[PDB]
Amino acid sequence: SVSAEDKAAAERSKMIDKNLREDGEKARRTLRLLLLGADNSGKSTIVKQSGIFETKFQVDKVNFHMFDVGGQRDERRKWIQCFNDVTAIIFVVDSSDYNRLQEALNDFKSIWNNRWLRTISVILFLNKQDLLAEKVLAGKSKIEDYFPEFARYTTPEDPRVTRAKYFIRKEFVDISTASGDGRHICYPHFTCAVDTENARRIFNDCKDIILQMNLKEYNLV
Amino acid sequence: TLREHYQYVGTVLFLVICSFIVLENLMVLIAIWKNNKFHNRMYFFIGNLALCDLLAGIAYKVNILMSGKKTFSLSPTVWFLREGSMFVALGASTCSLLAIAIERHLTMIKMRPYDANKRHRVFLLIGMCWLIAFTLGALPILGWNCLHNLPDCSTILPLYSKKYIAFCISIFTAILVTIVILYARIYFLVKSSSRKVANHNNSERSMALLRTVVIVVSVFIACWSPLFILFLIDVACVQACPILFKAQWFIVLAVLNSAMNPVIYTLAS
Amino acid sequence: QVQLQESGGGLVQPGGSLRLSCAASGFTFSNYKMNWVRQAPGKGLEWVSDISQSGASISYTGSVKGRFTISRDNAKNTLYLQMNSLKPEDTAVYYCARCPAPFTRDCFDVTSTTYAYRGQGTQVTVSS
Amino acid sequence: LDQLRQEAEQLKNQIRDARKACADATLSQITNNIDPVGRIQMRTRRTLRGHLAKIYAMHWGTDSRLLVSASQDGKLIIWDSYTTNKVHAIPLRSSWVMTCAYAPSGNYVACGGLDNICSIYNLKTREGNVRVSRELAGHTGYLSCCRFLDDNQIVTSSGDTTCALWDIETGQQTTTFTGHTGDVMSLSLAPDTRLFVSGACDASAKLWDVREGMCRQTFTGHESDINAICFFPNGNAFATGSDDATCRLFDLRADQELMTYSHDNIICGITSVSFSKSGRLLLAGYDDFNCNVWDALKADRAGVLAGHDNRVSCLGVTDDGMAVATGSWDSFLKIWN
Amino acid sequence: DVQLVESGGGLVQPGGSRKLSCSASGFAFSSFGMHWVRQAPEKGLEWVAYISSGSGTIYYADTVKGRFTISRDDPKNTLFLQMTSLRSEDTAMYYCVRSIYYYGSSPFDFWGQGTTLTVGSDIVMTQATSSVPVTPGESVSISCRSSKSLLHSNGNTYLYWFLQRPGQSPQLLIYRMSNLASGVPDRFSGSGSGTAFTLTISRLEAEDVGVYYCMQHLEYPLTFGAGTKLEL
Amino acid sequence: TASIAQARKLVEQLKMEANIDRIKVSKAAADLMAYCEAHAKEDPLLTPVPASENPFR
Ligand SMILES: CCCCCCCCCCC/C=C\[C@H](O)[C@H](N)COP(=O)(O)O
Repeated sequence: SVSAEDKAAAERSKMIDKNLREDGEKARRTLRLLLLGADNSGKSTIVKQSGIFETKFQVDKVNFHMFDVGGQRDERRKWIQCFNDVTAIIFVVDSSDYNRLQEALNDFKSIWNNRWLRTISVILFLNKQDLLAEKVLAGKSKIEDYFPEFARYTTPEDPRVTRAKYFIRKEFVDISTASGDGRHICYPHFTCAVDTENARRIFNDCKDIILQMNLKEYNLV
Repeated sequence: TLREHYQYVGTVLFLVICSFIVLENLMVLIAIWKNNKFHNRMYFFIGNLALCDLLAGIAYKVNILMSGKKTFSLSPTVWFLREGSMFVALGASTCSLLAIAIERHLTMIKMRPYDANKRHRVFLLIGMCWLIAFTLGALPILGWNCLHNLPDCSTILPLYSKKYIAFCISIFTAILVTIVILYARIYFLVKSSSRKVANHNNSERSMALLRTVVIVVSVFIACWSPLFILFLIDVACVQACPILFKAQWFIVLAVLNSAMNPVIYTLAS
Repeated sequence: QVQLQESGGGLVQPGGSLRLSCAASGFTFSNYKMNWVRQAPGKGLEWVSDISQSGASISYTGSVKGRFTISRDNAKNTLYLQMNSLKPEDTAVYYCARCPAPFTRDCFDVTSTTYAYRGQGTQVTVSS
Repeated sequence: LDQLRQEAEQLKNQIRDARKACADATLSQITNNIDPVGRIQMRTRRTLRGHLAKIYAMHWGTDSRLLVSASQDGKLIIWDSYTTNKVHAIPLRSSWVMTCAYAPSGNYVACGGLDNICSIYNLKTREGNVRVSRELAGHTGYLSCCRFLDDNQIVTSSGDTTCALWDIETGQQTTTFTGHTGDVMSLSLAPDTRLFVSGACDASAKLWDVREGMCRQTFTGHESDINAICFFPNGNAFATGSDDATCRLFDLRADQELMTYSHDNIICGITSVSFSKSGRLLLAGYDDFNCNVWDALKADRAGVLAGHDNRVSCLGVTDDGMAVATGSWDSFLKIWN
Repeated sequence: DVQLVESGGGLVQPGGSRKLSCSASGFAFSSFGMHWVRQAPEKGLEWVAYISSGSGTIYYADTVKGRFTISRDDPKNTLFLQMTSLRSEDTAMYYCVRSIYYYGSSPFDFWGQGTTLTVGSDIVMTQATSSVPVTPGESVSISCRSSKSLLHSNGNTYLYWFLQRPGQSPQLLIYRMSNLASGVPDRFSGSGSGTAFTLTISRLEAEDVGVYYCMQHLEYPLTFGAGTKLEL
Repeated sequence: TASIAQARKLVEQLKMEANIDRIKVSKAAADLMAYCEAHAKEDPLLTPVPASENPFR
């Protein structure tokens, strides 16, 4: 048999398990999203209203929690393995600064082909869209100087603005669609600087990702 | 009463298919060795379906073997045990299918990952799927004897009350329409969800693959309809109806569904 | 013992070809991707070339496409980069870099302020 | 400035020549008459579940029963290896953790985290509930491994290029050691408790001295990162795992390399390494789901553990030598024997 | 500062009823499964009730079952004992005792002050009740003998020692064997075989005079000892 | 300026390290083999103990 103290210990263990499970049941209501972006590109303005900055918001009775990592070192091939179970990796770039833009694509490629974080679908954003029109209308600088493939590109507001926007979008789309197949995708979403509908877009994209995950997991498709 | 009831109404291959179904369901029934517990929500329903299929195979095996010249020497009470038990058996086969269907539709509608346990309702559903079949098969053992009058009893199975066939076909029609409706709106929901998000690969996989796997509705209905249309035509037809007598073959096809229902739900993994 | 050396730099007139050679030691050279990066005066590190393991899947950056040739030789472990035409803006130090982990296509930290597997670098000057 | 580098290269060449001259014969060839051990088969004696997240660190303690495990769920759990019962489930201030440690006195527990703050929790208290005792801060980098010297000292390693020795009561950094020119991903304390080795992402393992405060010896190799190190029961050798398939055994008295373990069909990486009580098992985890067991004296792999479904984070051999605990990125933690 | 304050005293006519309360303040009340202890005048301790954490299990004494009831309330941090159909023999003083059960823990830690009330198959736990003369500066030993061997298969032996001063509530000295509760000096020791036990006191002081009680915990109906007195 | 100091520190560390005495590899190998053989009769994993002394099961 088992002595009285052992039985009391087993009862305490059962109570601890019950309380732990009940507490962990609330870990599914909140959806976790990581944020990544460039220093010049806006990172705390897309969603209105060492360290780890955290943002909490609520859309249609769904609670979103967003993590932004800052104060660490440049080398980020070791502490990014923790963010393996996040729902999405919001990616914010700048579409009005050509000189640094070639760097941003690299930050999109290394994330896409990484052995971990493979089954996480990013949600692309393109800030400073209003400055792009101003820079295109002015003829002081042209995107052909840095990108030699733009001179022959044709279309698949003014038409020049549309062509530049679609070229910038396709540059990331090609990298997104070349490597990964059937596990994750991208979403350009062509945001603006002072747009107030970003939360709805994030909610819809998270719904689509969750639906795709359920369909794949239940084996329906 | 047996003599007048039979008067009024007027081999290797089947054993092979029964052996096929029983071994096929036994080979996958356990699944204990493989660690399928993270996805156990679907797997325990599958196990339930496998148990129902195994019971159906055993019931058919005893029913076909005992029937024949041996039927007359058998006491009337034991005879019901062959007409009743298999009615439970196949009763646990079709209905449990819907237990799967309504399981999928509920998951694909609310915004939450599959990791949510939802433990209380699933056991209720898996218990009711057995209970409804058990009570449906236990209805005719007491009453509905048809022994009072020679009419109202059919040749599809002797001395059986024809009126019970109406309730059986009503239940089957309800199950069929429910599963057809539940497996139809998942496709519409997937189409509508991809509209706003604008998936560039929606037509490649989200549109072509889904319709391929919603063919289980067709593969189920095209093979379960003949038995019930035969039941309806036997109720409709009256002493000498040539198509009424030849009914031993089509019911075979019914149990043949037991050979195909599990694989289409398991081979995709 | 992961030291990487470079050679072939110096000063050259604007419009002349020039070759740079990176030599590796201490590891199996036929398992890792390789990259060439550059640092201009008063500028950050800019990734400028790439080469995969076998020799195929050669990538490039837009500003030097069609004028730089990158090759790898495995018999004697060597990485070659040849420049045909030069402009005054191409006055920078060049670093030879290796991907962190073998048997992968990530190259996650090729460019960084401080790094372990990266050569000392050589400087090329055009038009003073 | 070139003269300084020329002098450094000359010193490096002199050190290499001295090491080559000191080398006589590799251990992998002298031990040819030793009969190898037979196939080693181990079954999962116990399984502990109910964590709902990925296990990151685990520690046994001076006793062979209790066991502390940490995870990303935000709960640090103390188990019992003989009856699979829980003792404490301590919550955490920060969800992200990377390490845990159990004090030799059996009274304190240490956590880590992606933040810079190392938390020290009390266990024995008058009220009966575990409450945070200390929070050592000011490190500027994520921690990787915490180890206890005694009840009043602790040694920590972080993401930046430093290893610190703290003081619980005062709270300040008593000593700091700088080097490795990169991340530091491992720690282990010698049984003498006077010296300890540290492994970096620079492909370097250094032998730090606690009493003085300066490095004494450095060892290089592995062609890639290092994320697991462990000692030898003698105290004059230690084993190191790497990002590639190789695991190496380094001698301490002579700064050489004794043996390397790797198979031609292994392309994965090593996560944790720990010896046995007699020092002839060198159990090692792997990036893939398995976990191999090597014969330390002769590099002939012997036996395999079934392993979990995701990965093997931490692997620990008890101080009594009769149990092996393996965590995983799925919540289940397995005790083999 | 652990505080346990109890109330509900007075006098009861036979056949009446009453309710006693024990209020706790200082620790976490939701994790401690508390007991009750009853001491008749000039008699040894008795075990009268029990309540566990979460109200999972409730035990009683065979001489009391069917007349009492015990209930704890965490939100108010209060333990209630309602007593109905009293008898002339249930006049005694009541102690409110806490206990926490896990590996390496220690039950029967803090004892309440105590409220007065005036109106088969167990283990013997017998010991010599004769007074043992003492003199400061010498070592003494107190014996305890059981009927059933207390060495369980787990290797533990469940036998506790309690000290009571002439005018203070009892406190726990040695839990199990060779284990000393925190706060007591190192002079006290305990040793013995499976069936015989002995508590040894070395370098005796002036404040150690009192009564010593043996206790067992194997079978859940607990029986305290007669108590050995140290005087002079 | 900082690079010069870093190089000075590296040179000093190398000079200090170069003076450490060493012993033959064969002696270290023999010592490791002798230690591993001496305590080879007390490892529970190397020699499977029966179910009598096994605490887990
Ligand atoms: C709502 C779902 C209901 C599903 C029920 C399935 C129907 C099963 C048909 C019962 C077979 C009737 C008679 C036998 O065939 C008998 N062995 C005489 O055979 P005979 O020797 O005369 O050929």
